[PDB]
Amino acid sequence: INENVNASKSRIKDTDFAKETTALTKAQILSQASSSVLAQAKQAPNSALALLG
Amino acid sequence: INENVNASKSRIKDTDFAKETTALTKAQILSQASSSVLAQAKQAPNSALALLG
Repeated sequence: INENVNASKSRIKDTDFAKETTALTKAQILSQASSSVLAQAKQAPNSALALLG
Repeated sequence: INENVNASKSRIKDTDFAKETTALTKAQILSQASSSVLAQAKQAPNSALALLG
């Protein structure tokens, strides 16, 4: 019973490194990508002023 | 009667060394097999960590 309890006390509490790491990598790429979009968004006001000296 | 009751007081109490030895041997391979499986199941967590840097 105790062994099956320990098996039961996993995938409910104990994480799996397979899907956890991939979700982490997707999250890291998401943060890196979105932060790069910030850089391309800072220049929009610059063009919004360049037309008038 | 004493000779006969001594025969009756054997295979009731006295063990035959033939089948007892084989049962002892079978247990020895059983323990050795499980201990080797122990060392083999030790790295099951290790493989999970191997997929992350």
